[PDB]
Amino acid sequence: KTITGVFNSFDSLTWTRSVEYAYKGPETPTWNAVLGWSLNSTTADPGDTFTLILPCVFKFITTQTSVDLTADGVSYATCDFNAGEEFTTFSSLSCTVNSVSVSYARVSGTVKLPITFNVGGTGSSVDLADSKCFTAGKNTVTFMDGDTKISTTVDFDASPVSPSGYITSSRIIPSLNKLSSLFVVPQCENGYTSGIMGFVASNGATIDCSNVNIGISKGLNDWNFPVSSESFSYTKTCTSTSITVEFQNVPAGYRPFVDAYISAENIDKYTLTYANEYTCENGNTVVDPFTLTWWWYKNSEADSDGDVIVV
Repeated sequence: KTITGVFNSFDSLTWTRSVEYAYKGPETPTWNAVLGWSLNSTTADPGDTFTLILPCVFKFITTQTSVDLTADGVSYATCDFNAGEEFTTFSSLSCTVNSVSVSYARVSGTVKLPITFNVGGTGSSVDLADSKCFTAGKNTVTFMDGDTKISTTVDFDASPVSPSGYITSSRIIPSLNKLSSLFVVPQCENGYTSGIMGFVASNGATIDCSNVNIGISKGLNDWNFPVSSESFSYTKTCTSTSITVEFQNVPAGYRPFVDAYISAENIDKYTLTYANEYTCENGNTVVDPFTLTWWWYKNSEADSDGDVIVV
């Protein structure tokens, strides 16, 4: 049978720092959620299942496929990780009650989940929905088990990057062994006449043309991600090494963006070179190409403004 209301509290949510990541954003590894659970042998039996919903959670920061609900060295349940990624706006746990050697009436305990939140990243339906999940500053993070809501408060730092310039982001999709990479054109307050956006992949990355998004967004959120995506006048070419989008008139208040899945040949680094051309209404063409090297980890030296770490 499927039972509900095993997870009964959200105890704490804290960020853990590492060599690579400095600013404490929702997508920044790693957030650790401590949750309270309780099981009653009269209402739950070995093999019964139960699920925890994690809205606005992109993935689990672990290579383990499961985590156990343990108390005093006894494993009372096993919960499989089900990352939302680009499939669903929420992540989940699919848990199963375990047979134990020590009979209990009621037992309670906690579990730690390593997670990163989703506040955008591409023009996909999932990322656009999740771009409205949180705002900079204080938020309430709510998980659900059946109809039971469990929640705690947290403070998310806004991105330190100015939204008015170009925006780049890359994020690993573990189940796919691909990454998504985004490029947002610099802001022209009153609209655009023309431009060229996109990136050329080199140094151990190819572009997956079957998973791309091209749209214009009505502004960006607190972490510089697109919040909407509408069609507009553009022509594009996508090859295994280059995605290039040439666009024409874009209305005021909109930001053109393009993202694609990337296949990396290793988990060391890949390089993207961005064309970055734009002409604001009434203005002159700006041509400002730049190159970034995206790293999966932190390399010994740190390292130029051109070296950035994926999330």
